Amino acid sequence: MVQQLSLFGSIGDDGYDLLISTLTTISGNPPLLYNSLCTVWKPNPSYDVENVNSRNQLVEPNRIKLSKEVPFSYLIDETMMDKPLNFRILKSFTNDKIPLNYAMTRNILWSLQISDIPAAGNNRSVSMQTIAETIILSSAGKNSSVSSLMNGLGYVFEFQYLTIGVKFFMKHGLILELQKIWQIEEAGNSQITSGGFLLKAYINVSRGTDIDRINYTETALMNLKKELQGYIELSVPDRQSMDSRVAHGNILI
Amino acid sequence: MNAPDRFELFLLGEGESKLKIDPDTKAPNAVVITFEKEDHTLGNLIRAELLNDRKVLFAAYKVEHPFFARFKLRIQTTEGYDPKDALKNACNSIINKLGALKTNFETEWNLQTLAA
Amino acid sequence: DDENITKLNKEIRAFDKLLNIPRRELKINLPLTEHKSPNLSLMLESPNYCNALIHIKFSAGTEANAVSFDTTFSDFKEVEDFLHFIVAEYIQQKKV
Amino acid sequence: RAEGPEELARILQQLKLDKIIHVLTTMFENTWSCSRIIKIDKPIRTLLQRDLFIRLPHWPLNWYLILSIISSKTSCVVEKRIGKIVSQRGKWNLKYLDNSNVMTVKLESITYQKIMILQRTILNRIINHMLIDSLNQLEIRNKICSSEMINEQKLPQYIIQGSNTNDNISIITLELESFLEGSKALNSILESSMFLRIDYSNSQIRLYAKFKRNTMMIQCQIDKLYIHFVQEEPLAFYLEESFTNLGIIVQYLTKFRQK
Amino acid sequence: MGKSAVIFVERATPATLTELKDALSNSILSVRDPWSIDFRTYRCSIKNLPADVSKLMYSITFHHHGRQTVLIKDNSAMVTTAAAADIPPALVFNGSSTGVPESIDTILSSKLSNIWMQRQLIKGDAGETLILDGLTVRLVNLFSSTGFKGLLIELQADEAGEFETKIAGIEGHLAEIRAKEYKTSSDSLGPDTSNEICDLAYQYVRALEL
Repeated sequence: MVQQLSLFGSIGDDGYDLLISTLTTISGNPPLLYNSLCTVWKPNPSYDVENVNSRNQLVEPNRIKLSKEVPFSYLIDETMMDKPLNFRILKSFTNDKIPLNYAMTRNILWSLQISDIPAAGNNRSVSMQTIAETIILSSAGKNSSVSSLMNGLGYVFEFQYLTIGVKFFMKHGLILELQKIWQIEEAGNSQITSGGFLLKAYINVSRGTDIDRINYTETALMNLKKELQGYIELSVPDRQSMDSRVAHGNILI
Repeated sequence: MNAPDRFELFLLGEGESKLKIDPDTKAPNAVVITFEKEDHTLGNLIRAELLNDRKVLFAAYKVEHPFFARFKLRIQTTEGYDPKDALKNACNSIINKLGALKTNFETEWNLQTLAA
Repeated sequence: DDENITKLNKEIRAFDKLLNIPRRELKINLPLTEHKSPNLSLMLESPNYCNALIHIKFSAGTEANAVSFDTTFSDFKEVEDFLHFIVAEYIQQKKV
Repeated sequence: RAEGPEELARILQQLKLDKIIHVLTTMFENTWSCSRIIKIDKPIRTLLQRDLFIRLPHWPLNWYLILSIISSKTSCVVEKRIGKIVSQRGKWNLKYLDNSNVMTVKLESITYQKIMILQRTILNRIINHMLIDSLNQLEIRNKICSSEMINEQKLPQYIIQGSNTNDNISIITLELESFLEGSKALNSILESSMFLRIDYSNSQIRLYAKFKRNTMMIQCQIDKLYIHFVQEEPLAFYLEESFTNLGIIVQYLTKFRQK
Repeated sequence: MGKSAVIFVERATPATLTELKDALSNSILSVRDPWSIDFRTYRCSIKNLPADVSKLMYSITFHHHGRQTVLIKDNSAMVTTAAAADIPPALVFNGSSTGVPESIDTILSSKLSNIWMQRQLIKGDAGETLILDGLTVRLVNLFSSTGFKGLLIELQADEAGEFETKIAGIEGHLAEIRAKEYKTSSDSLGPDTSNEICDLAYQYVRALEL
C-alpha cells in the first residue's frame, strides 16, 4: 500500500526525439525500454452481492488490475531484428497494428493491484492516490491458471491493453514515464494514444501518516514541473476520471 | 442496552496473552503477573500453594474490579531463586495433589459400588 | 533488454577472472595393490581474500563413494599433524 | 568490549579452555559423535571442569563416554569414564556413573593412536559395565577380572587358558550367594566364587564353579547334563552355552543357575 | 526431490510434545530456531452459488519459509509473497509493482470483505525443530480461540527413497507413548507438477480437516 503522488501530460510524436534529448540533459541518465500487459477484472454480475451495506455504504465494488511483463520477442516483427533493442524502435510504433494479437494473449491466460479515487478537496497540488498491491508468484493444481484463479475469487475478465514506452529515473525516487497504449480485442488492435505519447511523472510514499515526507515529495514534483515550463505543461488530471468503481464507467486513457 | 457478552469471561480476545510478567521495581526478586479471564478460583489456590515454599517470602493476589475477569499475583522469593521456578513448582505440586485425589475418589467410589 | 544494461553487464563480467576468489585443487593418487587405491583431494580457498582454508577429502580404497574422512582446517600445524597421521595410517594399512 | 580486569582474566581462561576443547573435539571428529545438547545440573566430581559426552551410533542406548576436562593455571588433565544418562520431562538425570575405573590422563600424552585404541577397547569395557548394571538390577554382586587381574595369575589357570591376549574374552567373578539370590543351602556344595567367561569371537558363555568338597558323584557320568569337568581341576566344573543376543543373557544365567 | 508428511494428533496432552521430544533424544543430532504457522478459513457470503462450487477458502501462512501465504480452494493452490526481497526484478523494473506489497490476508479482510468473511483462526507459535540423521522434525502446539487443540508434526527429507520407513518409525515412536488416534497425510496436489510449498499446504489442509 502506497500513496502515489502524480502529475500528468501528453506530447505529440513530432517533438518526441527532441524531448528525449532534453531529459538526458537534466537527469544525466539514458532512457530504458520497457513494456507491460494489464488485464482488468470486475466482479461477476451473475452473483448478487447483497453484502454491500446499502443503508451505510461501508464499501463499494471495485476493479482489479493484474499486470505482467512480456518479452520483446513477441513485439518485434520479422522486419526489426536488424535494429538494436533501444528506444529508437518507438519511432516505428505509430501504426494501430502490433505483432501481439488476441490469440497469443488468450494463450498467456503477475502483480495484483487495487486503487481508490484520489483525495477530495481543491487544496491539493498533485494527484494523491492510494494503492493496495500484492504479488502472485506461482500456483499448482488441476486448474492452475490466472483465469481460473480470478473466477475462484469471484471476478471475470473485462478488457486488456498493452503499454510500451521509456523510463527515466531521477533523484529522490522520482520516476518519469513516456507511454503508448494499445487496446486489444478479437476484432483487432487500436492505439488509443494515437499520434502522441502520454507523459506521467510520479513518486511513491510508503506510509501515508508521515507528512514531512509527503511535503518533500510535493516540493520535488512541483520543482520538476516548474523546470519544464514552456516545453510541456504538466497538470493534475480530473479527479472524476481516475475513479475505477464498477457502479460508474469511465477510463482515463 | 449496555450489557457485555458473557463469553468474554472464558474466551481470550485476539492479541491477548494469558500471562503477563512484569518485574517489580520496589523489592528485589519480585514479579507481578497478570492473569486474564480468571477469578479467585485459581488465584487463591496458587497463593495458598506458594505459601508452603520455605524460599518464598511474599505471595499475594487481588481482583481490582468485579466487572472484569482478570487478576494480579505478586511473588517475592529468596536470593538465587527465580519466581517463575517457584510458580512452576507450585503448579506441579497442585497437579500431583489433584491426581492423587482423583485416584482416591475413584477407588472409594468403586468400593462403594461393590458395596452398593 | 535495453542496450546500456547489457553493455554494463558484459563489461563488468569481463573482469570475473580477476575479481573472483582464487581457488586451487590438488588430487593425489597413491599407488596401492589389491585394487584398493585411496584418493587424497585437497582444495585450498581464501574466502575472505586473506585467510587460508584447506579442505581435505581422503577416500580409502573401499568404495567409490565411501569417503573415509572429510575435514576442514585453518591452521597449517593441524594440517601437518593430520597429514602425518594419514601417512602413518596408510603405512599401517600397507603393513597389514 | 570487556569491562573489568576480572572479566578479562575470565575471558582469557575461557579462551584457553575452549581452545583446548575445540582442539580435542576436532581430534575426535576427524576419526566419534559428541553431544551438544546434554546439560547436567551438577558438575561431575573429579580449576575449571568441563564435561563432554561422546558416543557412537552402534553403542548400546543411553551409554555415554564422559570426559571431565580439569584445567588449571599451568596444567590440564582428563578424566575418562563411562556413564548412563537419560532425559525425563525436560531434565537430564545421571542414571549411573562409574568411579572404580576412572582413567586420569595427562593432556600431552593423548594422541590419535591412543584415541583409536580407546575406541576399540571402550566397546568391551561398556559391555562389561552394562553386564554389571544388569546384574545389579538382578542384585547380584560381581567383580571384574581386568588385565592386571589376569596377569597376576590369581585366577584359576584353566579359565585363563584359551585367552591368548584377546579382548573378545571377558571373565567376571560372581558370588555364589548373590547369583543364587540368597540360596544358602548350596554354599556348602559349591565354592562361594564362580566365574563367567564370555567369548565374543566364539560367542560362548561358560560358568565355571569349584566344588568345595570332593564328591564321589563326579566319578559318575554327568555328560547328559551338559556339565564339563576341568581336567586340570577335578573339583572344578563348568556349564557351556551358545548365545546370539546379549540382552537376553540374563535368561542364559538363569538357565545356568537352573542346571 | 524432497518429500514431506504431516501428522496431526487430536487427543494429545499439554506435555505430549515433551514426551515425544525426550523419547527421540537418542537420535537427536541438533536443534534449530523456532517456527510459527497460521491457518485461516474464509467463507463465501454470496447465496446465488452453484451446487458444485465450494464455499470455503483455506489460507495457510508459513513464517519460516520467508513469510509466504498459500490460498487453497477445490484442490487449487495459489502462492503469494509479501516481502520486498522476494519480488522478481522485472516487475520492479517495468513498473508493474510499487515495491512494497501487502499480505493477501489484508486484501481479503479489508477490500473484498463483502465477498469473503473470516470464520476461524488456528495458530501455532514457538515450535521446535530437530535435526536427526537425514531428517528434520518440527513440533508445535495448536491454539484455537477456545484453547489447546492438538499436536502437529511435520517431517521433511531430501532423499525420497526411504521416506515411508521414517514415517513408520515415527508412527511407532508415537505408538509407545500410547497416542493411538493420529491422522497422517503425505499426498501430492498434482502428480505431474511438483511445487514443494503448495504440496506442504495441501498436506496441512488434509491433516487439519475435521
